Amino acid sequence: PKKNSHQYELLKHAEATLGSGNLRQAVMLPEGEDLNEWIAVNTVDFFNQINMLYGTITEFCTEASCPVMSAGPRYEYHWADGTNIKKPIKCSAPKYIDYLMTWVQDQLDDETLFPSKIGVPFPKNFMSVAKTILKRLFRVYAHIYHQHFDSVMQLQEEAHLNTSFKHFIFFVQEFNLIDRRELAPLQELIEKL
Amino acid sequence: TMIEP
Ligand SMILES: [Zn+2]
Repeated sequence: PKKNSHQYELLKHAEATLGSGNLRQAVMLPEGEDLNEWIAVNTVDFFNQINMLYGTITEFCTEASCPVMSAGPRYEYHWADGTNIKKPIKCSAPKYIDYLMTWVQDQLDDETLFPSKIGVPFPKNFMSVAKTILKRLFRVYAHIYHQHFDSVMQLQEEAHLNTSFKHFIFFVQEFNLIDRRELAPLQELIEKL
Repeated sequence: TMIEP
């Protein structure tokens, strides 16, 4: 793995403090930290977790299994930005997740949005940019839960997915990063946590 | 973006 900077302690700080079991406290802004930097650091880690979580069930999610992006039959997702695609496009769950993951990555590699220099302020619209990222990442949990959960449990990956989702939901709730409207696919699960 | 049934 990666071996051995402020955002990086912030990350290892966030990961380690989760081990107290009390996720509501662990997700809170540490004393005197930049709110944007805290959100940015956790947003990246969430992208990485959800990227590897989906990567474990990748072989069961196919154009044949999932002809549309679904969180149950009550919710379907079509891809748009818009920059390259401004009108939402019906596509498969693997293709859609590709577009979403490539797009999240593209924003993470954008130094105007996520400055890698430690003294450069985050943009004024950063808060809006991060809310859009996390809102779409949630739909990757949503599709895995509603469709590929048998595969998640066939692999030993249930606790991984559950702990990461709990962490994700508590973080999103603490900072007001996602509306009820968007969390409705996982409603019953979010109430139980 | 997000469609219902
Ligand atoms: Zn699928």
